[PDB]
Amino acid sequence: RVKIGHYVLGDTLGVGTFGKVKIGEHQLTGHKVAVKILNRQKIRSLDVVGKIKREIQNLKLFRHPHIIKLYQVISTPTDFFMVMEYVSGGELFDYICKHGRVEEMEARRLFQQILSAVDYCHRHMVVHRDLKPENVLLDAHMNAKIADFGLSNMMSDGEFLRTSCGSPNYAAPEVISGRLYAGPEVDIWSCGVILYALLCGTLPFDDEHVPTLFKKIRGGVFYIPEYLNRSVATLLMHMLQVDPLKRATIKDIREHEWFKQDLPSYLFPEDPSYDANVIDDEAVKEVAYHLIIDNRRIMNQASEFYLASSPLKPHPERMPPLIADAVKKAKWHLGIRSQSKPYDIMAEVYRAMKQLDFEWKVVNAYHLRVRRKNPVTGNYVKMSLQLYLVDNRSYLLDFKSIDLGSHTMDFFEMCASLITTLA
Amino acid sequence: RPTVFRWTGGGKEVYLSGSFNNWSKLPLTRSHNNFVAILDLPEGEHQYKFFVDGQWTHDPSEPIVTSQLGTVNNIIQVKKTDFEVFDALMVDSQKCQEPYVCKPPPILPPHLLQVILNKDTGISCDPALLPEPNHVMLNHLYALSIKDGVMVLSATHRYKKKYVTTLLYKPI
Amino acid sequence: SVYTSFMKSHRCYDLIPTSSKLVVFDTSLQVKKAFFALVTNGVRAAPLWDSKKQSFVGMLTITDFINILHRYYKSALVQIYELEEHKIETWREVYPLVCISPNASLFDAVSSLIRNKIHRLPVIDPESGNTLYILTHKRILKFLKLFITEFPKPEFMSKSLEELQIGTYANIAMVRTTTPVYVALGIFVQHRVSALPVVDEKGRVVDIYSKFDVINLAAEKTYNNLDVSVTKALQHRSHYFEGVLKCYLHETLETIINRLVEAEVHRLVVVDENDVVKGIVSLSDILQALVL
Ligand SMILES: N#Cc1c(O)c2c(-c3ccc(-c4ccccc4O)cc3)csc2[nH]c1=O
Ligand SMILES: Nc1ncnc2c1ncn2[C@@H]1O[C@H](COP(=O)(O)O)[C@@H](O)[C@H]1O
Ligand SMILES: Nc1ncnc2c1ncn2[C@@H]1O[C@H](COP(=O)(O)O)[C@@H](O)[C@H]1O
Repeated sequence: RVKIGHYVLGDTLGVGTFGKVKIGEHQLTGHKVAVKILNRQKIRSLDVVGKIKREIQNLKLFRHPHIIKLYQVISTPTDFFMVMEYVSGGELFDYICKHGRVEEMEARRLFQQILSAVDYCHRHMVVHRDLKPENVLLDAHMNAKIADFGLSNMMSDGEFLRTSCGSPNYAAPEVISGRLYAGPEVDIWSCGVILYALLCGTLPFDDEHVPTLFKKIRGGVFYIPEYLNRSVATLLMHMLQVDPLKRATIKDIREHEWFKQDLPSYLFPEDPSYDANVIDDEAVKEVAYHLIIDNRRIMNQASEFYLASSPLKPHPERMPPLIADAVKKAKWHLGIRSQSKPYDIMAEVYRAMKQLDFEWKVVNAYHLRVRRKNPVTGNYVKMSLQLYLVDNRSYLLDFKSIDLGSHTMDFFEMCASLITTLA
Repeated sequence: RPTVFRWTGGGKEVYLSGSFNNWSKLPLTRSHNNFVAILDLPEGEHQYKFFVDGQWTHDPSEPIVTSQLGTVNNIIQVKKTDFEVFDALMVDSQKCQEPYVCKPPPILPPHLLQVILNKDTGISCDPALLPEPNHVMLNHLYALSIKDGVMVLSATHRYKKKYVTTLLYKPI
Repeated sequence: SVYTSFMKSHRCYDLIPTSSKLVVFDTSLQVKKAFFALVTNGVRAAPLWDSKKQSFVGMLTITDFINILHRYYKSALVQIYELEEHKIETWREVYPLVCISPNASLFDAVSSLIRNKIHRLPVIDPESGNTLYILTHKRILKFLKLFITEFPKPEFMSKSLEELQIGTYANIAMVRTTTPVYVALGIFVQHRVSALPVVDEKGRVVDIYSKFDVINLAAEKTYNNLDVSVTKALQHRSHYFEGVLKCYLHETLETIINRLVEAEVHRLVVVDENDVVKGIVSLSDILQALVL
């Protein structure tokens, strides 16, 4: 008879992307919990030992009404027990199957809660890359419950993601192509199809042949039924845009007319009922609570004092255009370019570091982590080099900074010395 | 201080005997293919062994020991650092420079092409103001075409919860 | 009263905009290029970085551009060799860094602005050594404006300007409508004032010539002919945006502060019953009165 900390284990609810989740009932009371079980032997061979640590440190700090809460994590000499919140409504995928489609009155509500949960994750630099109606759980009151992170990852400043994970469907065009992506724009794409599957009942990109399926996704062409109104139609085409730069963001969706209707004001950070119903980020820093919170809302609602606008009265300090020798404004470009062989470029930057005395380690055939010691301050100035591919017969060398004088200036002076001594 | 004894082999019924049971046989509960039993064991080394369908058998993967008489049983070492999550991950991460090179390509991500210094801000706000930069364009160097011997560099860094795009006019 | 205890609470960090642009010059940069760079980047002033000693040494502002012009200007027939040849490092020889931590109070900011008689203060993070933002008077007063309805209103805000005696009302530096720019630039150097109200023969203010209107000589590259009148230099904006701006001695302080933050200018011209001058209430005058 299996007991793990007052909880008795029962039937398996299912096996996730990592680990087996099974229901647990309190021995004395009957309180139901879901216990995800992680084998310690699986973890070391996958080298995900550091990735489980990250997911645990983040899931225990999460607190959203539409995300499965983690109550505690029990450690055993052979396995880890992640006891968490239990819901009885089952998968959303099974709810879309029970009914034909979902009424837009209810489909809107479920979509809002889900995107709320997504937003919360992106604000904590966590991107859940396995968003699907199989991972959206339901409770007794038909509320959304995002779960099964596993394929989730953190977002660092100036760092892209590489891993092509998720279902064949629901996956962004740049994921199935194995390209580099930012993070958030992928979760919006999986939410687009989730919105489609919620309303239509079927999938926008579906084919028995997997190569032909990827062809449809990259093509980004899907059938829009006529029982979908003009309003919600525009939103879907915006969320499922192929080019990630044209694709909608969470702020874009939140301003959409179909989304703003019947929207509860407790779901989003700058909504009227948020500053009084949700404990924010001033909890860790601290009449004192209300005073600090009030200070932020004043600074927040002054969007023209902290953030620039986009194309009234001209600002007094606005500069006139510099006259001829008006001149055409110069354009800024990324790093430096070349059209020679990739091997020639790396062979050229290698001899370039000899003349400047750079110490460096090789992480990849196109990723160098260089380092120079500042002769004046004594500090070490290091940066990141990465050769990319542009168009067809074009290349680009990228420069990235790594954390008595000034670090920003040190990064600039080190780049300039390398750029000058490089053809 | 729990401890998980799982039997992965086949069988209609599996027992567990060890020093804890005084080598008596403890009935294991069955799932689909797993025979498991969680006990409360102190810190140290404990000798255990399974009994499946009639024959004394041990788990091949688990470390063994010989009691100077041919008897071979499994050995589990219940450490004190097995009951703390991070202290167990530390022992699982600890158990898991300046080169000259040697040299024995990814497509450019379209996000780094959104130059922040090339977009207008509308003649309504302070000239020093800029739009909020993407988190992935941070720390990346942007430059201009050199004109009359002066090189101009720029990058967007982050301090606390703010963003400063610094430009450096530097003659060469 | 409660205004002083306010600025002792808020750090300088609360003034820094979420995203901003910070031009920086190397000391070895040719000074002429540095002045053009200020025009192209839309920035009013830039921190100076001495590459040799690896530390910020000061600021380059439009005042420096006025100093260079006034010091070396023979005529419109001969070019200004030094302005074309000098470097930032070399000019600083012919003519200490004042900064502040972002974690320092907003009260220390206003204090450091007055004690050092400067208009722009470089906010430098002591942790990373990097420069973050350039603090000004317009930035500070506009910040307090966001909280004049949060922090209770003291008694003096309802008082007239004549009662509070705020600003300068003696020996007001002015220029004529036909006053050459060089002569105007000389007034900027001698009396060290931010702006010079322009007056006609009748004695009324027709226009105002600030220090900001001088870089327009570097923008249009008309800096080699300083013999032209001050009106000719204000012709580029004479057709649009104006303007004028002024106040009275009977107007309340609150009405005046509201007038400054709205027009986003540094000063008002205190006129009489007509358009003739009577005094100048500056932003440095108001901030000084809400600290002492
Ligand atoms: N997949 C998987 C998996 C487990 O089931 C367990 C188990 C386990 C085995 C069986 C049971 C069980 C036993 C009787 C009835 C129901 C059960 O879920 C509970 C937990 C303990 S550690 C572990 N590690 C795993 O990777
Ligand atoms: N045109 C002017 N003539 C005389 N004094 C002035 C003038 N403009 C400003 N002031 C005074 O100079 C001091 C600093 O002002 P500002 O240079 O505008 O910060 C204050 O005492 C002002 O009242
Ligand atoms: N009282 C005023 N009336 C009209 N224009 C002004 C006034 N004060 C400043 N300006 C203008 O505001 C711009 C910035 O000057 P400053 O306020 O000195 O930074 C310049 O174009 C000035 O001519």
